Amino acid sequence: PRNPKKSGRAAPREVREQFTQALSDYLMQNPELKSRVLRGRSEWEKYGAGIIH
Amino acid sequence: CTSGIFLVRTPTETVLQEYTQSPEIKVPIPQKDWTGPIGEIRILKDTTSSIARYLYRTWYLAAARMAAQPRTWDPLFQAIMRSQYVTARGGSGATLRESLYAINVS
Amino acid sequence: SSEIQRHITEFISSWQNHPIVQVSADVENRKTAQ
Amino acid sequence: YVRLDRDRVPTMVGVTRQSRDTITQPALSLSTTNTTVGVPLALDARAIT
Amino acid sequence: VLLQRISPLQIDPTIISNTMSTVSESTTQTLSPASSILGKLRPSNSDFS
Amino acid sequence: TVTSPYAPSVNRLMPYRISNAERQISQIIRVMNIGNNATVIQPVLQDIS
Amino acid sequence: AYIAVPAVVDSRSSEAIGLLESFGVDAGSDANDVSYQDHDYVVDQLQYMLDGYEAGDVIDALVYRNWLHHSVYCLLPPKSQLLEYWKSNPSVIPDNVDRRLRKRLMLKKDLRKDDEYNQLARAFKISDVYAPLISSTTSPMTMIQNLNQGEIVYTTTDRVIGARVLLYAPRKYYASVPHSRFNVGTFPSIATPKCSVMSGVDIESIPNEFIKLFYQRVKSIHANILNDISPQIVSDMINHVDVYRVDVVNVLFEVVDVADGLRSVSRKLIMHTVPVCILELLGIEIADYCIRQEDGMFTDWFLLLTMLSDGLTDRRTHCQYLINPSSMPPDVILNISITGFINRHTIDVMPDVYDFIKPIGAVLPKGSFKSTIMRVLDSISVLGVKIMPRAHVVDSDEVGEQMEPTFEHAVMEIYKGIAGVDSLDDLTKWVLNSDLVPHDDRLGQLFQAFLPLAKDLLAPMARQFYDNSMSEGRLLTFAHADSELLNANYFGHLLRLKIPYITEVNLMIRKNREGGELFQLVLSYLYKMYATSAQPKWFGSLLRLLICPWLHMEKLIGEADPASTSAEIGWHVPREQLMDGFIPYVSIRAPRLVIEELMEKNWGQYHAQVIVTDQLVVGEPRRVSAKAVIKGNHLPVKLISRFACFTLTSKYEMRLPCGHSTGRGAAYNARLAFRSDLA
Repeated sequence: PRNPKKSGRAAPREVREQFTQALSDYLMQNPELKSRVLRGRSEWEKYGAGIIH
Repeated sequence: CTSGIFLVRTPTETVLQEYTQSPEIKVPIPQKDWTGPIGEIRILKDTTSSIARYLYRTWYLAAARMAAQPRTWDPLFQAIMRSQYVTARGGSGATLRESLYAINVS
Repeated sequence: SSEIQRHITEFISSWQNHPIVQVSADVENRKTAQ
Repeated sequence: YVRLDRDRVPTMVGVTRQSRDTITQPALSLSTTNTTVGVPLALDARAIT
Repeated sequence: VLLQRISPLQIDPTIISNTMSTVSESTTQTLSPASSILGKLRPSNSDFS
Repeated sequence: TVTSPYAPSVNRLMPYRISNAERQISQIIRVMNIGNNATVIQPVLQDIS
Repeated sequence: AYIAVPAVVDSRSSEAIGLLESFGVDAGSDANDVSYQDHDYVVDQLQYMLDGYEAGDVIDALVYRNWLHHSVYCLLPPKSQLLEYWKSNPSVIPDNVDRRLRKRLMLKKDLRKDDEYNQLARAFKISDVYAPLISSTTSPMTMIQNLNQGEIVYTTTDRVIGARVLLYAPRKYYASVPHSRFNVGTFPSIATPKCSVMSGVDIESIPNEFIKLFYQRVKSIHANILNDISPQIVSDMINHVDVYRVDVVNVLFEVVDVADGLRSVSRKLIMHTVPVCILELLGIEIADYCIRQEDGMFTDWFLLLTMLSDGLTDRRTHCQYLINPSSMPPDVILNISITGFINRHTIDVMPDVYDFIKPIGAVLPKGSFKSTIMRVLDSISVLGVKIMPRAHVVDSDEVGEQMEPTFEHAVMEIYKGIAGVDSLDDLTKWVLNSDLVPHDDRLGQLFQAFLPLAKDLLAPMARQFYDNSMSEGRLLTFAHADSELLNANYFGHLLRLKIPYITEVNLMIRKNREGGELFQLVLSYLYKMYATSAQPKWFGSLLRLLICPWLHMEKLIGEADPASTSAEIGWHVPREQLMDGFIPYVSIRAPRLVIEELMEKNWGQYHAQVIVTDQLVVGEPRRVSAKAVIKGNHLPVKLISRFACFTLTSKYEMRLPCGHSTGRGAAYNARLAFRSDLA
């Protein structure tokens, strides 16, 4: 490639965690999406635990 | 054999020449063809003599058939349409911020 | 001018002659909500 | 719900809200002062099957 | 014009537009019969010359 | 299961019971409203869904 | 007991404001038994919960609440962080939890990979341990039921309504009241036999719009089983002053023709939300009144009332009325008789569109009473302020009068384009027949010619006139149609407006206007046809803001010290650059404790290029005119808080009371600066 790959400048952990969390909160806003994804995670850890990390 | 130059002029000239144009509406919708207000909106009377009734019918039927589809009522479609416009390009976040500030919200 | 005041009175009468109950829009969302 | 004979297949359902003439009885004016009601609604054979 | 000024009959198109809608929707592929005839008879605000 | 008291009371008033002709007339009026549009009837089926 | 009111009730502030004298209750005494309730968070929860659920479900659930039964939620972290909290600080464990799970959590092992504990956690669910557990999919009716029966409720989500939410674990494991026999608060219920709702306030006048939705939905389903009680019944049962919140009622009156001693009622009307302070000032009560008092022109306290309110509708047919401005029959209102007052409540006089400090454009139809309302409005000056001087307002004809052929003269020559007219009177005869309501086809043929005059001359002239006016201060400008202010790119607030009269009759009453009265009227029709249909919205909506806040502040600062209660905030230029003087731009008036708070605000992050001139003004104080153009951002209203009464218009000018000599003018790059005395 011929473009400068922008590396992470190592932002602080607190503010970066807060930023990513608020962004996720914006994405999955209603209880139904969250319930779907949480049920998926539960079913994965019941069955799909091991084939993917 | 025609020149292929990128024409250039000052931004304050583009904004003052283009954005001053206004429509030239020679046969407006009569004032007696609008019902009373419903919030911020008035409705075309069904007995209008204008040509806007076919426009109204087309958009009305389109809206009804769009909203009737059960796909537009799951959280996935809602979320896709939400995230459609959340890009890495500018959106004038300043004036948003300083307009939210004017009502004492952080 | 008396002709002009006749015009004025005729317009005020015609303005008073408005309808009271008139459904002229389309009522289908109202039917569904009903 | 008629199963497979034509003779019991419903071909219209109508309602009346006024009479027709000098006649007065609903059982007489109903056959010619009705309005048909009803409308189809599509489905998906794939989804159902 | 003389007949129009003498006649008691006033033609308001709030009867056609009231007994049936211009956005009635069956068979969502195309226009329904009601919508079709209303679009073919825009009721009026004009001269019946 | 639902429960109801069994003891002397204080003479309530709740006017809810009605006859059959009234239900039938209301049903006829609802049908003659809903007739031939399918947009008045789509949401009912969606709610039952 | 419990009583519900159409307003956001709070235990902190609603006692200070009262709200009961607000709605019209005579609770004023050593009552101290009408204890309010906290419904702020409940309204917020309702708003947040309508986001995911459905309005019918949420409202029909929240209606069955027993607000006199204390209770509370407390949400649990999810199962993983929950187990992490079980482990660390383990002496909080409920005994329901499995014996094996407790015996394995009591161990100090790393728990990196315990082959059996993973299974024991997989088969573990939160619902069995904590008995009342609402849901992630509660379908909320059981929420309100469980709040009704019990003291504490256990949720795994945040979308809950009815009580406050308390935390279970510390903040690490999460992401980012006595009774008084007369409890009150919003959100009526039907839980008990003693829940009542206070009637007397219409549903369409409720301003919160969530309380409004709740009341509409509950009152359309539970009409026959609710307990209505009026303000008088509530009174018999019981027995930082915010500006821009005014009490409004509407007056019930009817028209009477008292000729030769024979009364005859003729018509009944409702004035629709005149503010209470003006009725107190004018001394209006139940009696007869004459609304002309001389030469067929309104007595102008009646004009003030009609211009301070929404419009009057007939009570027989529930439709708008538009009382007659003339003095010619069929209909003439010469004697009225007020008979009573109905629904009372507060409203926010500050329109939501007004957030920044900028000019105001008020569109009105042609035949309105702009001249008389200016004549009546320029006189008011409450605390030596002169709230609306005559020089701060721009007449509607000014932009058209400043042309060599003026605009109306340009359109008078429009009869040449018609197929044949030959004269202005023949034009007025060809257009509308022997009354108004002209022929629509002929009016269209005339409008197709009138339009190019308005798009090619009036718009280019106005695009410069409004800029020149904006340079020299904030001004209140009028127009005849919003298209004039839209085509000519007008900056500021665009307030459409409307008057409760028949404006078309004034165009025949007034005499000395250019062209015949018929021509003025046809011109008004053309402007009305150039109008881009949108809600005009009741002219009083602006006059109420103009007048009402000053009258209230006059009670607070009626007798205080003018030096201590005053301020002024303009554009500052240093003592140098004379080759200190500030242009005012605003004049605040407020109590001393708020002037102290405004003294410390920034006021300096706002810049503009001031251009001082050397011209003299005929006015008494020796002052030189100037100009100013704000750069970057406009002054938001939040700085001038809801507790001060500022002015909405101002001219740009500087006074020179030192070494009188006007030199050469200049531009200086001013900066905003607060300017009050010692105080």
